Amino acid sequence: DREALWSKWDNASDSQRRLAEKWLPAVQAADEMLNQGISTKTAFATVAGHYQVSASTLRDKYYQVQKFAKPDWAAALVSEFDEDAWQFLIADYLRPEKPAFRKCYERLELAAREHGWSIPSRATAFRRIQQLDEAMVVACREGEHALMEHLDAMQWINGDGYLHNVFVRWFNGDVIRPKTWFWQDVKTRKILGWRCDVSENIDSIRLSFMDVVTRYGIPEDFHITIDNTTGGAPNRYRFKVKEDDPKGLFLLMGAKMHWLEEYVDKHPALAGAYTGPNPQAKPDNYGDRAVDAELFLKTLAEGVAMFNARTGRETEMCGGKLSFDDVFEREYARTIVRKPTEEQKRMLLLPAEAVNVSRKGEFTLKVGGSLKGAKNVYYNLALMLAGVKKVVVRFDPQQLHSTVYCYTLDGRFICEAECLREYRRRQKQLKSATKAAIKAQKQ
Amino acid sequence: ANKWLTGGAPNRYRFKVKEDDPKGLFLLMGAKMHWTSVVAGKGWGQAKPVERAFGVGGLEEYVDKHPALAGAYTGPYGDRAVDAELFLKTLAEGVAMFNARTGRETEMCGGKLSFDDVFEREYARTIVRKPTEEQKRMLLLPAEAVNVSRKGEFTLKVGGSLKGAKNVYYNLALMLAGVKKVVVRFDPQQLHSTVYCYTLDGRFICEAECLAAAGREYRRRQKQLKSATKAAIKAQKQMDALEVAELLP
DNA sequence: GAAGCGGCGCACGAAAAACGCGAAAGCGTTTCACGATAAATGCGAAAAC
Repeated sequence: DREALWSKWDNASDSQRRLAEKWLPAVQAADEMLNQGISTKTAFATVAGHYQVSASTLRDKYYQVQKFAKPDWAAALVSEFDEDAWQFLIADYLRPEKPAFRKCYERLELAAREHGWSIPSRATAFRRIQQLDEAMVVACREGEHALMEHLDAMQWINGDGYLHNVFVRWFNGDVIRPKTWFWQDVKTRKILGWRCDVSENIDSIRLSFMDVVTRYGIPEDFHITIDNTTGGAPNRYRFKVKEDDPKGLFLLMGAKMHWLEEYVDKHPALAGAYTGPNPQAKPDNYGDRAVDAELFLKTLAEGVAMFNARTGRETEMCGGKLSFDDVFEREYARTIVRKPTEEQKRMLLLPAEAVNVSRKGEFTLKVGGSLKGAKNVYYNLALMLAGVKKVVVRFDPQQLHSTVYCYTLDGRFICEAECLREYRRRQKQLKSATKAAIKAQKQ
Repeated sequence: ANKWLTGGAPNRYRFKVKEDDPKGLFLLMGAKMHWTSVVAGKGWGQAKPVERAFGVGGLEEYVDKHPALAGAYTGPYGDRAVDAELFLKTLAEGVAMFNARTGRETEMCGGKLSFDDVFEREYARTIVRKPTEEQKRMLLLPAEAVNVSRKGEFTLKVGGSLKGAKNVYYNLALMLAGVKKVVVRFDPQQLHSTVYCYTLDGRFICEAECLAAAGREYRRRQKQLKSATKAAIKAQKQMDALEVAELLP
């Protein structure tokens, strides 16, 4: 078997291979002289004469390589210690603690002393630690497991969210860190739409999508991706909105569902609000520094515009020359899209949590929050004329004073109905009664 | 053959190629090299044939003058130059046709057979040996040492005479043992698929592969996730249990 | 303002492949003997001219 021999040739150093290379023409030339029947003496004297080599060495090596085939002649020319201590050390390093090697080793020395174990050299120990596995380190921290056709413009869009590090004073006066959801065209990388709000919830996604399909339309083959590899909650309209299934609406749009920090967060105008990744940051300065919602949102819109308009984008489509806007304007004109009807757009208007319907076929929504306070009562004959107890109300905040649309709890449209700080005081009082009691318990 | 006896620029492939010495390699394969038209001590005649048509020149009829390349043929344009793939296909077919051509007037063919016929006949009457993997890999060109990341991947920036691309290669043996730098052996024609990694002192380590769609790729993704979680528990239990049982204090 | 852990480079020593000197055995071609047989030469006698 020439496998072990050739692996020995292979594993040899460059210097060793060079040595074999140097020794090969001398052995081969020698073979020629003997074939001619030249005296061994004259042949070796001649080779040792022309080539600087010991005649005896050449002779000996020739006989050694004689038994080997000629193509392989080159390849021819080329810790006992206590397992308990070793196990103890390995056991120690693999702990999530992951102590320093030299110190863990010293501890091991103490244990070895107590048990009388014969330990190997620190260098040997660590060497063997390297020899263990890439997987073992992960075994200690569970780390690696945490890592592990033609596309038209508008054909495939990706949705992503972003939590801002900038403090903004919102429309309701509260100072918060806004969260914005963005829709991006996968091919051209152009941002097609966005919506910003006080927290992460479906509304910003839904409405940014609405912005995207209203502005650019709905393609005939529509793919949407949100990599997850429901929001709702009370009551910005004083009535709760909403536990639903957005999923159905997306599938209905004819969409197949799949599962700037420099421009916004780092813009000069917000410098008092953005703190930066500062581990130590004084909280005493910031209540005054929080920027206005209008300024933040304007800076955001301009940041998006500048991100899209930025040339020198290194992508296939831009070829290091054009901007996302250029390639989007170019490719969008080569795709076939359809505009959404008024009805479709209205079906996307916001869902209110189920309200009770009386025997008379009327129900109530207590309007408030960002809208003018009022207790709206809606009515229709179809509500009293068939089976219903609870009903989901779909509405446009701007049209609450006139027409809403009632749906059954399972989603079937029934008919439309015509129209015939509050809880924050409790929230604040609760806050004070917390803080005072908390300080009193701390002391 | 003077110009053929000289290696081009070490960066003709963009990334640097290590300089070596071919004569030794030929001699090592068990080949006796000659630089003249005859073999001394043998009555075998000359290397080059007297009939031009029986030699390399005989291919000009099949290649350079083939109808598909006629527009780019200049004889012994920026719009006319033909594609590399078309030229090389025409070349391969020209070689195939040159070899398969019957009526060859040589002793062996006797005015009847083709070069292919007589070669198939005589080759079966000769004693040859197949080359082992080491021999075959040693003829590949050597690239200067490239860095290997913790993930066991390294990069080669393809360019020069080859189509530009930034090739990234990978293997598990690279992350699984001791290595920082590695020498890459390759065939320019096979850079897009398989290369062979050697240690800086010349030891072969392993070979590396160049790294509706999203879903099948997803299948292979998970399929490769589970085996990684599999070899995790395997390498665990052998060096674990009793050790972990002793650690308690 | 201070110190420790990690990583890398230099030296020692020892075992395993090695090198130069031989040397004998394997082995081929040659060796010498020794002896016996023929055959080539020695002598004489008898017949022949």
